[PDB]
Amino acid sequence: PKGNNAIPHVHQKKHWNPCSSQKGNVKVFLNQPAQKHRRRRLRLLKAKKVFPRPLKALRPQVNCPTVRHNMKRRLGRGFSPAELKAAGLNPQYAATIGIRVDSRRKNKSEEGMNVNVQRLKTYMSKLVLFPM
Amino acid sequence: DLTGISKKSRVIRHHTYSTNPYIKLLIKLYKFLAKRTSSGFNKVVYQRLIKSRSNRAPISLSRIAVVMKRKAVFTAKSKAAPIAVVVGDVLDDVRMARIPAMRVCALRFSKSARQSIVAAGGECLTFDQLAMIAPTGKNTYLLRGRKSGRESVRHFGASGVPGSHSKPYATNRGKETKRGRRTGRSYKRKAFRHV
Amino acid sequence: VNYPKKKVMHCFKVVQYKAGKARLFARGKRRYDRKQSGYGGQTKPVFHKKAKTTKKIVLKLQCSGCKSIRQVVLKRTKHFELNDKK
Amino acid sequence: PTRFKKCRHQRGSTFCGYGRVGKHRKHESGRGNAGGMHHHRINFDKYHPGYFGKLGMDHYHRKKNPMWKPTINLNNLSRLIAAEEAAKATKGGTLPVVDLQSSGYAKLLGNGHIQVPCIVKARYVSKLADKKIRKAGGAVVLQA
Amino acid sequence: VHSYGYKSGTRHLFAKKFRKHGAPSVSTILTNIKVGDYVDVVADSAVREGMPHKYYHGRTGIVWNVTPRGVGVIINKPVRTRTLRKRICVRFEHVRKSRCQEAFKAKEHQFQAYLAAKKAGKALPPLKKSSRMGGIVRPKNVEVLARRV
Amino acid sequence: NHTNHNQSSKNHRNGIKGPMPLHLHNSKRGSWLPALVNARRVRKHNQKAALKKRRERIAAFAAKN
RNA sequence: CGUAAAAGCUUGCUUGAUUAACGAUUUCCAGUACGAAUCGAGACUGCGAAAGCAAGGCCAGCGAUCCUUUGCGAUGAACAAAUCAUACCAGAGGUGUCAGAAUAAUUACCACAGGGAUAACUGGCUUGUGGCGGCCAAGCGAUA
RNA sequence: UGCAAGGCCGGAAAGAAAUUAGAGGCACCAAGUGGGCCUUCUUCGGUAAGCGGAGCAGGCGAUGCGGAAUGAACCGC
RNA sequence: UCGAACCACCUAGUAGCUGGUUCACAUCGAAGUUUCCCUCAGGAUAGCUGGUGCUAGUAGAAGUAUUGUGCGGUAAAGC
RNA sequence: GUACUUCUCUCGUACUGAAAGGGAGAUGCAAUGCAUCUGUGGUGUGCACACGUCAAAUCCGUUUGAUUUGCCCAACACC
RNA sequence: CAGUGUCAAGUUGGCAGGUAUUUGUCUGCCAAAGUUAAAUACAGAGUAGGAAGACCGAUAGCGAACAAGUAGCGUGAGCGA
Ligand SMILES: [Mg+2]
Ligand SMILES: [Mg+2]
Ligand SMILES: [Mg+2]
Ligand SMILES: [Mg+2]
Ligand SMILES: [Mg+2]
Ligand SMILES: [Mg+2]
Ligand SMILES: [Mg+2]
Ligand SMILES: [Mg+2]
Ligand SMILES: [Mg+2]
Ligand SMILES: [Mg+2]
Ligand SMILES: [Mg+2]
Ligand SMILES: [Mg+2]
Ligand SMILES: [Mg+2]
Ligand SMILES: [Mg+2]
Ligand SMILES: [Mg+2]
Ligand SMILES: [Mg+2]
Ligand SMILES: [Mg+2]
Ligand SMILES: [Mg+2]
Ligand SMILES: [Mg+2]
Ligand SMILES: [Mg+2]
Repeated sequence: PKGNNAIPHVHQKKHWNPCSSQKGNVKVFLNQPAQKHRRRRLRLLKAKKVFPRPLKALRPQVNCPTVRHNMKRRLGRGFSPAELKAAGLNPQYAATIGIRVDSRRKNKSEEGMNVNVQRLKTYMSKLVLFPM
Repeated sequence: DLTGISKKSRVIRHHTYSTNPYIKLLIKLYKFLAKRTSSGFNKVVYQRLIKSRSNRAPISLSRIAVVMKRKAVFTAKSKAAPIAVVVGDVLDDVRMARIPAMRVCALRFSKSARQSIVAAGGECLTFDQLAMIAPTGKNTYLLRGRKSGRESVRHFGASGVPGSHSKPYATNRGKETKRGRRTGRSYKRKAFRHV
Repeated sequence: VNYPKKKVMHCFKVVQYKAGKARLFARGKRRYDRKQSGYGGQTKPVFHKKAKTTKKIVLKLQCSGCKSIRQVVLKRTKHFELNDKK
Repeated sequence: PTRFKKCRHQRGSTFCGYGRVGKHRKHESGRGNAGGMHHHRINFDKYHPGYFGKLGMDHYHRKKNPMWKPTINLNNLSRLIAAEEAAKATKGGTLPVVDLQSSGYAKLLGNGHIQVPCIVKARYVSKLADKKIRKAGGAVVLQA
Repeated sequence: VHSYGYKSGTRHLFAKKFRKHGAPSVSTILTNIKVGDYVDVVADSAVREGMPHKYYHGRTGIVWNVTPRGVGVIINKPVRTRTLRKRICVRFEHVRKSRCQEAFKAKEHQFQAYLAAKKAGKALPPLKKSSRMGGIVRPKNVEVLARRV
Repeated sequence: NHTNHNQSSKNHRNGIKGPMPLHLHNSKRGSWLPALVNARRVRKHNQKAALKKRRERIAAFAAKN
């Protein structure tokens, strides 16, 4: 019988089994080792194509939002118009020399942009940009 | 020959189901000692080895300290420090900052429990190294370590029976506290009943 | 059964609780308005079989001191009057 | 492992352990958790006492981030000061400076007597916690 | 199974005995009970307020509780494969102070007081004599037996 | 079909276990309060005494050893 | 069953037929509800000079989840306010199939799964019915 | 004050209720079973039954062997 | 093929119902009962039973007697 | 496949309340203060204690004190 | 979201801020136009090329190891060795 078992709640009542009648709706990761090799092969092959450029662009520090994460820093996409203006670079010209640009961030605390404005002029120091 | 004596047979666990090759050495060590000695210790420390892994509950250094302080308060005050033997394994205790220089003999130690002993001033032993010091186990304080409060033992029960403060098997902790566990849902599991 | 209009209390006006307003916008009826809406059957059961003919009497001992209505509940009586002991 | 099975162990038993009178059927005691109030009510009322009801008010959009308050006790503070970081807690008379949220542990609960004097910086702190630390050579500091 | 009320099949059980009816004793009101003594839970009628269930009538057991006018008695009840120590709550009149130990209350009272008298005491007064042995018995009336019809 | 047959012999296989003695579950609880509220306060004192009696012991057993 | 200076009768004064912090228990029992009881505690009380008695009329007379509903005095989650809703709490509306689906037929045109767990059938069994017989005949006619 | 009472307690106590003393106590997990039948004793219903419903114990089921020629149940075992 | 055709599909539809379910030996070994169920061809829950045990256990042992000590209203009896 | 991995998450070390929320060391003085280690009693391995006991000899079976480990029962405190 | 009825406003704004309503504030955002790689799904055209396997081993593995969707069946949809 039953008895002193946890009420199951298994949630497998929607034809997920790829039987003879149903096409099945399961995602088995039998290809993730092929894909890890697949991506690192594109990655290492895209890197020698973009060379001498860095494969990854430059991303700023941003604060993870909620009270659970607000003390954890993170790399967000693009900087802002603000850091770029407070570091000289035109956000049209920053977005073409590897710097990633985000016209949506709002620089709510000066604290925030100060870490990133200075983070630009580190890059803008150790970047050659040899002309064409 | 009518008997009735059919169910009086107790399950004693003759051997160990462990496959650890370093405990089958301690077991052959403590069959020799437990058999060809008049030691009460060696008898007892042998059934505790062949015993299973869920039944050899770990004692924290806290438990070892306090009970070795309850021994060392009534001694000759210069006689000796008995050896705290536990046939489970010893775990560190971050609630005990200062630990005495006590000798301990466990099948295992945490990496933080071995350093806490050796930093304290004591030396943690083994059982091939305690068969050299009191093999009969004179001056050894044998210990189990609490196996109640274990989450397995507090699901044991029904939890819907009056006077059953057991925990229902429920992943969702906020699933079953409704009807049957409320005084205003036509009955409340009676928290007390004489048994 | 009879019952007195007045009961003295040391701790008083009797009304014989007869509520039943049956609000709209009650959470179980908003659901119902949503749940039995449109197609499908009468998407809920309904007490069809007969009933307990006699009904239990809630009795609201509203203190003549302003506030804090009490409720006592009597037994199941067919005829209930507050005649108050003629 | 399929050889480690009992219907592979009990070949030739003709029933694989399900009997001759009550034959092993398909779903025969309902299917699923069916009958929790009808015919398995004795199982549910007795191993699942609180199932089958309603309780409390609804919190519609529940977000576990704003309702996030992990807790550490006073006897577990030593879990955040390495012996080296506590080696400076020996010399110079410099109390340890513990900062909870960096290790998790928003709230600081007061359990036991604090082994080592320190100054914790926690978002939240209990009344008895706020008092054991400030009377053990220490100080709670509220952050965020 | 038409009727199984709290007082079923109990005509002769709660019925008072012949020519002894009416109010309970003044002894039964002047009894003295502690937590621990034994009591015969002999439910009498004519009080009809506090009688236990039928089952607990020939039953005796510890008093675990003495309220102002209700004695609480534990009673062993062999339910099916185990006995429950039931905890009944009755009034005092449904209760006797159970003799069931005078068998050795009064035994060891004089048995020790003479074992002491036999071990140390002051002196050893001779006690009850032997019971079963032989003997050259002298008869006092002969007889025979054949029939009586 | 009520039978009661085989039941008395089922109750005596694993035996009709005897009752627990009085020192088991002797919770003087749910009983008459003015007793247990006094058998409570006298337990508190008798515990302050049990703790105190061990305090001299160890301290007598120290100096007198 | 029980009761006789009452538990019945008459009168008096009354609401203890109330809140009960509900604590425990009994019966049903799985020692789970429920229902009804028992022993209590805290008030506040009534009746008594008092001890005491009373938390109905003993013991049958009753009802879960959800919903509705009233009483009773935290939330609606960017903040604030009032409504509105919900929540906790205690009750009521009720499930008589009374541990609680929301319910009419007919099938000989019928179909299926099975069942000798169960009828017609058949094998028995039942020995009283229905029909046959014995001794004894008030006497019939003591018997053709 | 001290009796008595509870929670205690130390000083002290031994037996001049038979037997087995075929070890007590819990705990966990899990089946199968939830159609029984016969029988002894007694006994409710029925004209009766190789009948229906019970109480007790024993059986059969789930079990042979031995013999009542023969028999799930009887007698031995 | 018709009281709803035929083909393919949903579909391996569901079945508390019927049939079957593949080696050996060893160690033990039952139940047809309790309560609840639109329940009475089924379940759930106890009991029975197995395995693993834990534990200081001639004891908190007993289908037994003795001893005291209660209880009862059937047989017989008596109208 | 193997090897490495900060980061994070996950389970849990803390529970509770419907919710706002809150949130468990012990002892002495107190009704918060100060030194700041089993929490109480009970049932309780092992060893050390002395205690004698046909005891080959003297090591162990007997046992009584000590601490009692686990466990259980009772009732403290605290959330 | 749809359908019908209704049908706006204008940055003194509009929508979103998971409980309805009104009154306020605050925060984000700017619908009713449009394009946009990659990471993601798929072995179907194996198209092109393949590589593998604790798989099956001819009653198995695809229905099909072979002149297999063939012979043969069905009025036909289809069935199918
Ligand atoms: Mg614990
Ligand atoms: Mg079955
Ligand atoms: Mg069956
Ligand atoms: Mg801040
Ligand atoms: Mg009266
Ligand atoms: Mg009942
Ligand atoms: Mg009740
Ligand atoms: Mg009544
Ligand atoms: Mg009265
Ligand atoms: Mg036989
Ligand atoms: Mg014959
Ligand atoms: Mg007679
Ligand atoms: Mg002790
Ligand atoms: Mg529209
Ligand atoms: Mg608008
Ligand atoms: Mg808005
Ligand atoms: Mg508005
Ligand atoms: Mg405005
Ligand atoms: Mg657009
Ligand atoms: Mg072939």
